Amino acid sequence: PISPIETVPVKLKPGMDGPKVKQWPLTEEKIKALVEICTEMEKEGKISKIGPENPYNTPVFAIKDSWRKLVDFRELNKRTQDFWEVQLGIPHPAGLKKKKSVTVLDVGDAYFSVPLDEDFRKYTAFTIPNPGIRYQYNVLPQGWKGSPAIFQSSMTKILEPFAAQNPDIVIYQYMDDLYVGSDLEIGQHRTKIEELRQHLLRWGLTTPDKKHQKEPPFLWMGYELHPDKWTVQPIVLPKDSWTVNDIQKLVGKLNWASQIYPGIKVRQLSKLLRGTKALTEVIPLTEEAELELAENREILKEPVHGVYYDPSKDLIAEIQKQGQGQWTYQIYQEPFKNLKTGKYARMHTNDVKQLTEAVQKITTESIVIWGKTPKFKLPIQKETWETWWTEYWQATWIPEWEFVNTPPLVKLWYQLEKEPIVGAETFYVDGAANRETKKAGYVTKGRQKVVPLTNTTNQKTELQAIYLALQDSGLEVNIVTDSQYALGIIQAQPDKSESELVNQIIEQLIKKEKVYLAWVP
Amino acid sequence: PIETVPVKLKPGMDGPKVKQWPLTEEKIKALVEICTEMEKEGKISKIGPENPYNTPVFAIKKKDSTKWRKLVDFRELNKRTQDFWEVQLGIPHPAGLKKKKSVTVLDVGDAYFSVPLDEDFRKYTAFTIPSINNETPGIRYQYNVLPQGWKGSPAIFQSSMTKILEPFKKQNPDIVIYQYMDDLYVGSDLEIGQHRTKIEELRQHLLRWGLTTPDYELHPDKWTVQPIVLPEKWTVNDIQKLVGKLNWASQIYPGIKVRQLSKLLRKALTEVIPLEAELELAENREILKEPVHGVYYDPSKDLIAEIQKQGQGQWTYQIYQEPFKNLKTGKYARMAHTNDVKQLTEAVQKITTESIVIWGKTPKFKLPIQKETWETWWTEYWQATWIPEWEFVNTPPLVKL
Ligand SMILES: CN(C)C(=O)CCOc1ccccc1Oc1cccc2cc(C#N)ccc12
Repeated sequence: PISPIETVPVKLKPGMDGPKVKQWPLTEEKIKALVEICTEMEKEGKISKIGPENPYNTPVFAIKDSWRKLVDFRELNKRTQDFWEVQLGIPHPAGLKKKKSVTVLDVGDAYFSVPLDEDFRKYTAFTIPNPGIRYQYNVLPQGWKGSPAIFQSSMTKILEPFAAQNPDIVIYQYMDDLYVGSDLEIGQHRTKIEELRQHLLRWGLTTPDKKHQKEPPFLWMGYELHPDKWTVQPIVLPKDSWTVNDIQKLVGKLNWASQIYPGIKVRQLSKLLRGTKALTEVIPLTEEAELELAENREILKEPVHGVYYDPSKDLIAEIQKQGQGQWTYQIYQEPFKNLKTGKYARMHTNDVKQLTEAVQKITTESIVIWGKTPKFKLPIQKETWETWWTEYWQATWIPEWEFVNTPPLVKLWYQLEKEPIVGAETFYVDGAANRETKKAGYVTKGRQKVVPLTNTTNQKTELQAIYLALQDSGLEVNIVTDSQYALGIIQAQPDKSESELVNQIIEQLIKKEKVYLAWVP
Repeated sequence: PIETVPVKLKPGMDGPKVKQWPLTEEKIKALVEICTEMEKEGKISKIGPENPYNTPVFAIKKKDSTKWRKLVDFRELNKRTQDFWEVQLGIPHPAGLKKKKSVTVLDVGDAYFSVPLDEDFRKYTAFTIPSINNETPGIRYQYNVLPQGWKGSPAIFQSSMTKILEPFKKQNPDIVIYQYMDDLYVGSDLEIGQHRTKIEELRQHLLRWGLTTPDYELHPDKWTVQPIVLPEKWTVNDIQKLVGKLNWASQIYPGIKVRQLSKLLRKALTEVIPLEAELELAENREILKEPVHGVYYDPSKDLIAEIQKQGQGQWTYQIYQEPFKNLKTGKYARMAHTNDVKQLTEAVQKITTESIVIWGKTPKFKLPIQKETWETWWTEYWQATWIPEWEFVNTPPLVKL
């Protein structure tokens, strides 16, 4: 129905006017179809025939499981005012508050049921064809710019009276859907829903009847929402010849399945497409990737489920290291049943850093989803955290955290000293490199000079000369350098890196009993 | 019903469409209670989908109470109104305020919730209270009176301010008063007790003439471009380190002659050594406190502030507009409960107040923190009604100060 709701006043972008696109008559059997629809639409108030009162025009169309009208409004859309955004995100099943009964009422003829502002109707005119019959829209036209936002506003207002009288029942508004939950007996609940239908009916809004109410499991935005548990719809990943396109679709499904399937790891499969490359360009299958996907098919061989949220119970997140710069986390309120899961990654950095980064990802998500931060049970001890940050240049803060001993625990693999020692050496280590052609040294023993190389970078050489300082190094020792590059790297106390030379320096630093470094101009 | 000053954006400019940050449930209920009272009082009215604009809203904890405050982020609207709206009706920045021995800071923002806001400008104050987990579309409002945090608010109210302040400003000719946003900066060369009485007279004088005040003492006499120096002690390590920072110094001031002190070994020597070099360091230390000339403030250029984590509850900062060009240098410190984040918050709010007094603008900050961590907890200690620009640093070189 046309609806007794008030209309949102519309304007055109300042100093613009209605679209004057003309139509190309195309098929004329379709014109017989289009006259059929437009006669019904005039019969229910949706459109009204108009004279040639200098109106504007927009195209038509007839595209049809095998017709259906489709005005192109692109030209009007470009001249209509801007509206509030509609709904950027989607509610997460982990955030859903548990309810005794749930009901999916699918409104019918949504946009067509909400009147359109009178003074803006002229601009929705569309002509139907060797003269031509005229027509304008009386309700919210499909594909018009302000249809989605004005329906959402209208539905929000139509519900205010009924919510008022029903503070117990919770209604979610999504697109053309209402998801409606309660904590009362089914017979009670079936009565309340039936009141919602009649309320909506009076306003022009049709809904499914009891036999036609969708029944669970609800397949919705890529999940299965069961009555008391939720999961992802069955993720499906196949051959041997793959594409960039095939790799991308696959990493999509494993990120997707990773919100409830713990331990998914997609790193290997991701690095493969790390370059611009192409879309059809077939890509080789690395063996470590064929492992990840092999492990991944094992996680997905058996099903797992999330539970819904209870805001009375408290929120607990746990992190556990996976190796290779990958971490995996699980939020729950009771230890068995996870609200949801997920994973973290990094783009060469100490573990405590990458750990405190993971806590960041979780806090952000916790606030977006439950409006509360999750209490944390991490595999680390104050001794390890307090010292890392306190001599970390960067600011960091982590919410309540209790220790859990679930190796692999994260720890400080080594540690530099703050003041010099009871006597070791110098190791003034340089890395002379000719940017025109393919150094190393220490003046403690003065046994400097080990080996240059081709394509060796002065930055690699200086860092290698510090590793070269580690060569003659014994126990408690002290090195020095004029290369700022080197200092920042070992000072960051990294625990793994891409150049194993730097990983060797960690093995040296991990081995040596007391180290102290310094820089000079 | 006062006549509404009309507000025009610099033509060719649209209104803010900033996205609202997700908030915690504690803060949303707070904003819902605040916003409901504000809608009863007429200060704000709910709006429709044909308003496209948005600016972000946060909740903070005011001075120290349970009482939650609502804080609007008009950074975007400020850049699109106050620029040429200040040029229209701007507050002249008083030069002497940097000179006085004490400067106190009076919140005067609640007064703005009286003067009605021009009807055609209201749509651009749209803001949104968020919901949680996308459960509902947010709650939407605009303003009908001068909003706090819009730099056009003091610009419009400045005429009312001058009338109430006319008598206090004659009986007290020595006092420098500056308005910036929701704050009234008062400086006097009086004694601390005397200064505090004069402030209390001012608050009283303001209270009785309607302008509701709450009912932060700065000492800019002790602010300068603090020179880089080192306390006296010298081992090789101490010598080499001291040798180092002098090289970074030759930059901010070409005149150092480290080679004179550089005379040293050329074997294990991290032990001890006796120091002419004594004379050389003495002359340099004189040149060190020398005020670096060639340092000029251009109003066209923006103000950049950088902060560095020193350690043990203390922080150092440098405000410049160009490479080097160090217009101010200083230190911040705390006792306690301070964390990496909370101190930085208090630091920033001390580095902003300083640029406001000195140059009447806030500085755009480079911050030593992961962006998302800042974005999550900055409001948990923010207590200013304004918000500076900020970007996040990544690679901290050992600047050596
Ligand atoms: C979801 N469920 C069975 C629960 O048991 C969890 C409780 O979910 C609700 C709580 C209040 C209102 C409505 C609730 O239900 C929903 C919330 C959000 C999206 C929904 C999408 C569909 C579809 N297609 C069906 C129901 C939905």
